[PDB]
Amino acid sequence: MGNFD
Amino acid sequence: QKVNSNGLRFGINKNWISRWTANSHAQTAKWLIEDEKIRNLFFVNYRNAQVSNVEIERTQATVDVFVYAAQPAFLIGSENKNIQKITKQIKQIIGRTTNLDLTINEIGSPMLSARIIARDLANAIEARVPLRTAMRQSLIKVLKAGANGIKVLVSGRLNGAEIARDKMYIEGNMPLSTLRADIDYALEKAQTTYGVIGVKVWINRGMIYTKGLNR
Amino acid sequence: FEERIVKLKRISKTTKGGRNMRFSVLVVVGNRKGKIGYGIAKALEVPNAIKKAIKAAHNSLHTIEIHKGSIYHEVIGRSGASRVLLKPAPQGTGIIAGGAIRAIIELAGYSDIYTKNLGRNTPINMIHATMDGILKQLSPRRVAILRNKNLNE
Amino acid sequence: SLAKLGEMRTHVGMVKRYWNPKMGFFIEPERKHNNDHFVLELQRQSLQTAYNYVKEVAQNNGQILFVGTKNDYVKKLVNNIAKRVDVAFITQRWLGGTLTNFKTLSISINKLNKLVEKQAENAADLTKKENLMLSREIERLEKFFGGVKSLKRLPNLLIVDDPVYEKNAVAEANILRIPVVALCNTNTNPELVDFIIPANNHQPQSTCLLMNLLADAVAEAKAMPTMFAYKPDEEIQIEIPQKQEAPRQ
RNA sequence: GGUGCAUGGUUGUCGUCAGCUCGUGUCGUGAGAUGUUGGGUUAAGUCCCGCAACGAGCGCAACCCUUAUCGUUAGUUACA
RNA sequence: GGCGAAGGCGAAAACUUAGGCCAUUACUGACGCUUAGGCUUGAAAGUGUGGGGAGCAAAUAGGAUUAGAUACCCUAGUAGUCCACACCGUAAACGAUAGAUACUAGCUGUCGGGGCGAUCCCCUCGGUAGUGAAGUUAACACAUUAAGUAUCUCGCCUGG
RNA sequence: AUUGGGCGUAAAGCAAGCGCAGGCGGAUUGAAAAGUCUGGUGUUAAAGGCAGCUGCUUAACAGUUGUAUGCAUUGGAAAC
Repeated sequence: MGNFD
Repeated sequence: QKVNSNGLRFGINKNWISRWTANSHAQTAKWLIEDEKIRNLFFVNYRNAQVSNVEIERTQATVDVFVYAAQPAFLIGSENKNIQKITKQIKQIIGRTTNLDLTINEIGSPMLSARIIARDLANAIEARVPLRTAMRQSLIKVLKAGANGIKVLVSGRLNGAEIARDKMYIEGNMPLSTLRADIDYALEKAQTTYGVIGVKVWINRGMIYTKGLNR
Repeated sequence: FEERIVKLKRISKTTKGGRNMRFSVLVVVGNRKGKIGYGIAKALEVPNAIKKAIKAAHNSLHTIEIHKGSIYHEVIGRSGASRVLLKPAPQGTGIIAGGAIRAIIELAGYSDIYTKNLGRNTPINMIHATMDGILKQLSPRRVAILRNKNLNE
Repeated sequence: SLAKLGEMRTHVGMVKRYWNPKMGFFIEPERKHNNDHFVLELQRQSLQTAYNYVKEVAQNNGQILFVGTKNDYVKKLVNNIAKRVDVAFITQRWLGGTLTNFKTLSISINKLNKLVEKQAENAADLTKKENLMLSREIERLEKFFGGVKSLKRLPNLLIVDDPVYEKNAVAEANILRIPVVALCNTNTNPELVDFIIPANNHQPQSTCLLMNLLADAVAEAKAMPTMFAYKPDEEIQIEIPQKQEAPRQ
């Protein structure tokens, strides 16, 4: 998922 | 097999529909069989007026028929041509010595009265309209008016034989078991081309707390 | 998004003194460019069952790719002892399949494809086999990335 | 700089022979203890990843969630975290449908708030028995929905002390696309939980350590002082009843 | 006059028996199941604790009448 | 629980004899698997001959029950049930799962062999049970003793 | 069901064993080269099938040209 936003 | 929901609360939560008296059982029967004729004439001959109910008030050769109809003008007619006609049938069905002095008043938010909605259901069903969509449209339009739950069920020939295919519809709080409920009930005979269609409507019109007695 | 239905079934469970005839429906909906979803739901009457099935289908869609308007490599749809075969037809021939197969493929916005049912033919297993075959398909770019020969070889 | 290895005197060890085999990548070859010891370096990078994601989420202006169901200490623990950081939580049973569906629970929490404001405005004008019963369902609704009430949408992230006991919760989280972080014991299934933290949840001291560092890691993004996170020493050590006997009957 | 084996309406029985279902969700490829199940508690699916279920509806309950006690308004054609 | 390929094998002893298990630097040097046809074995019942015959008990008689009872119950009661020599070759002869080979998470047991070594425990090589992952399965379920991943061979099946 | 089926409970693993013939069968090196692969040659009648074309007022139809396939033999290859 890398990061949230 | 259950009791008519109208009668159980009638006379203790709902005022009577015809308040009058006469000489003891001499011609009280005559007055009742006469004013039911006026009631039937209103509910039968003029479908287009959507008469919710009629109030009959007799005391010793006087009569006043209060009416509550969604559309008063059809009873009135154009330049009062129909009011005189309808009142002369009322006279010829009541006699000649008794004053009549009818009154017609529009009923605020008529669509919360089960009578006119059942009449509309009868008109739609008799017109070969598919019953399910007519039920849904009528149900939505009634519920949107700001009332409580509804109960509409229909028996009879649903476009064919094997009548044991009856549809019922229930959409919220409508407590028969509660006497202090303020419930309305009606019934019409949608005379379809294949037989008789009985439409029944139950309307829940809010709580009737602190009523004490009939209005 | 055409949401074409395929088969309604008058299913029924038995209770003391009566039968709960509660007919259901299976529906296929597809954007015609890669979004595909199917909905099976049970309800007492047709339109509410249709609405429930459409909601269930459109709730859970998924994507698929386009290779000259068709699949590009062989695959067999294995699902619950019901196989369906998909073959990469040449561009011109067009869609040829049965009921549910044509529904699924056309709703996917495809074109030419070679199909043939194997084993059973109950529509839900048809749909399951077709989706499993269409999604287990690997893209040539994906296999190329996991290979050292990604340069068009 | 962050939670040196000196604190780890007993935070590795679980019931013997009750470990999922596929997660042995975190565990070194067995010793005679048979209580599965861990690798603390991987532990440290796992906590670092968890921290830099929860801080990012907190500065992303989202809502996170806390889960606790074991008998007393984790429940009181998450209660302390909630009273220390303004954020939702759960203390009683996971409702089995809390997240996969929310309309049927959003309406219930809205009814909760309506009854709360009804009590807040009413000067006992209702009957005494009526006030009693209304407070009664008020107590029930505070008991069950006490934690999840300051939110509008589904949480962007949630934690859990034990995915095994919260199989319902972790499964419902996995059904949706929201991530999840867990304190994964030796019996968990690593592929389900998004972010893995191999910590021992059987010992209450380890539990309080881990969730306090997580709470400060989110509170530092909430501008609050990180009491246990980035604290050098002489703050991590929390009171604890005698913590030993990792195997259980 | 016929067709209650075309019917509407009405009524009987199970039975004033505690039972019958629905919305969302989950499980199952599917009929379907989970609520309605487990513990105590009642006449009751009455209530509450446990519970992948959360709620809701009909019913049951209470709102009606009636007899059982006291206070008040009233006094006859009663009573005195 | 143990052994046997299967049917089966449990009061004691002797003789003959089978195959089995673990480590085998030893030897030989692909001599292996499957096996049409052929051969051997194969629960009970049954047949022939001679014995033996306590108990049990087909058939048969009687007493009850019933509407009837040529059955269920009871009292008798023959073949047989036992041994010696020949035959029959069927059984839900089942793990309803042909044999052989290699691989594929795990956990709990149990028994045999080796070593460490009072048993208790540790591990190794094997058999035998339970639980259970992926995987398979129409589902039930199977899952290192597969109904999984495959190969070789034999036998078998094509609606009732 | 060669491509293209199964044999626990749906039809289907013989009651089991010893096993001839047959089928299949460890690793390494060389040769030959039956299979196996490819090169040439010969041959595999016409009509018909396919495709183009021509001619029928156009298909129906008639005709033209090209088109596969297998086998024998011959040059090689030498993984199996």
